[PDB]
Amino acid sequence: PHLLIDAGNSRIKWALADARRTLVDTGAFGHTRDGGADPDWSRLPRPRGAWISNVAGADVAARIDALLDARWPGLPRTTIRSRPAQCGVTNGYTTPEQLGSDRWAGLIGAHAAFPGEHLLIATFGTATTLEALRADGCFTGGLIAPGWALMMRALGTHTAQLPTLTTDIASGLLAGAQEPFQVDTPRSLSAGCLYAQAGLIERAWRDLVAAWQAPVRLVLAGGAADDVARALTIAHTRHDTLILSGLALIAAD
Amino acid sequence: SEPHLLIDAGNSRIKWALADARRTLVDTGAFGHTRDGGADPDWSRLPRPRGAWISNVAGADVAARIDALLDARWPGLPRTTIRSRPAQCGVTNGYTTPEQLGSDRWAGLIGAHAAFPGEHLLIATFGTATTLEALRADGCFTGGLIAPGWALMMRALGTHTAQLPTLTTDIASGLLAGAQAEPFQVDTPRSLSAGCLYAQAGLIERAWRDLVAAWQAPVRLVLAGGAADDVARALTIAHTRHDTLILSGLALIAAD
Ligand SMILES: Nc1ncnc2c1ncn2[C@@H]1O[C@H](COP(=O)(O)O)[C@@H](O)[C@H]1O
Ligand SMILES: CC(C)(CO)[C@@H](O)C(=O)NCCC(=O)O
Ligand SMILES: CC(C)(CO)[C@@H](O)C(=O)NCCC(=O)O
Repeated sequence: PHLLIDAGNSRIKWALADARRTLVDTGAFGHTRDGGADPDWSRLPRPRGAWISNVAGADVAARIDALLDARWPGLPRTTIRSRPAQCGVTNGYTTPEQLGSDRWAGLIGAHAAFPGEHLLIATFGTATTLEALRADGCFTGGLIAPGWALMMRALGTHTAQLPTLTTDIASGLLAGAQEPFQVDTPRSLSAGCLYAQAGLIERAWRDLVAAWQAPVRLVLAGGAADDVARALTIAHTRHDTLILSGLALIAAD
Repeated sequence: SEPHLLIDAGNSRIKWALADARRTLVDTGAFGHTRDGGADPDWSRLPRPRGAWISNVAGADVAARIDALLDARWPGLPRTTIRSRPAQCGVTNGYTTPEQLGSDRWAGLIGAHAAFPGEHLLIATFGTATTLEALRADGCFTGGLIAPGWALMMRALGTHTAQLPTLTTDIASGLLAGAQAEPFQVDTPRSLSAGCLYAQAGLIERAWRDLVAAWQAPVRLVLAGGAADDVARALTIAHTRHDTLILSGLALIAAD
């Protein structure tokens, strides 16, 4: 009975896993700066403890603590950090702790979910992160880029004439369009940023395949994966619980 | 005998050129915005132009600053601010609403049409944003796309994440120089630098291959802007470097 928390820069994801690490309850809530509400932990049993992954800063760390203290007073909690090696995975970062804890947990989750496979993990959040993971557990390196939403948001705030589009709006725009090349501003913007994601991933995957001279499964995770997958001309696999599954394994050990 | 002053004002820098004949760029330069502590252009050695032709995508404040700079240096100088048209100088605007196309992209399209006669083009321009335009040999601008630039991508990561710092292109380029650059990185600043850069290159390569496959004909990739050098290294496909596209377009407009 462990509570797991995946705090990112855009929102805070949580889950409750039993003895068999089955995520019996899941949920998500936004940050206070974005008018985010609190999580509904009313119909939730008292966990033995809480395991936290937080890359969203000290204020979020404090808020999470307050939430736990309000619901379950004095609940045991642990904030995880990236380790040189853990749960079958080795950290290839020159300075292992520098790696985002969410990326670390996701690696641990992916290692278990796809045993005996080389992987390219594409996670779509505030940032788009890529990780190369060998079957033997070796995390050999990665890439970091802004996510689809962030790219368009950046265009809207740092130019005078470009509109600020949400992924909801952007996704609908591309649905009615017929290809990277568009004949209007919001579609050019939406397609330009989307194919920056697809182009990044596709180039990385072919680079990884050519480097390891072996099959590599491309794993996609995150809400934006839906829209990015539709532009991909290479095979891909969806798996949206890698981070929370990893936290379960970390909590279990 | 009368020279033309050409202004290309973007969201990051304001580029200018003094032009002779049809499109001969005699003097050139650039300067930053007031909000960035940018200085004023050195026009102290320039003769009085016949007029100024301006492309501005950076708003009314910048437009007012440019007018003020011109009024101070050359009082009474005629000025023209350009807007994207349905068709001009051999180029046909494929935009649903032609006027919505960035005037800098329009001028650049006009310059590319003249600079590469008889060729199908993919134009990659690197500024605050990275913009692509597909241009037919006959002059048909059939479509394009807009993505954030290399610097903007990293700035966005720096401001909207708690644990990532902001890297400049100078810092990123220095960290990725030589054997430092890899398909994947093992530290945060290089992973950040490479990820955004490979997003640039990846975007261009994807759009280029799709265009060639679509038109089923040769397509010349043309690069313009400051970040082009770094992006070029990341490219595995061939490319042509041609930075004066926009200023040449303005010159051709001013000559006509
Ligand atoms: N792309 C262009 N090329 C040449 N002249 C232009 C262009 N855009 C605008 N102008 C001129 O600028 C003035 C004002 O333009 P507008 O505000 O669009 O009516 C008019 O004299 C137009 O003919
Ligand atoms: C890159 C993000 C913001 C993506 O969530 C996060 O994983 C993070 O803060 N990482 C720290 C820097 C690094 O992973 O190299
Ligand atoms: C895309 C930028 C910002 C590049 O300078 C500029 O060309 C612009 O403001 N364009 C307006 C929208 C469009 O060109 O479709």
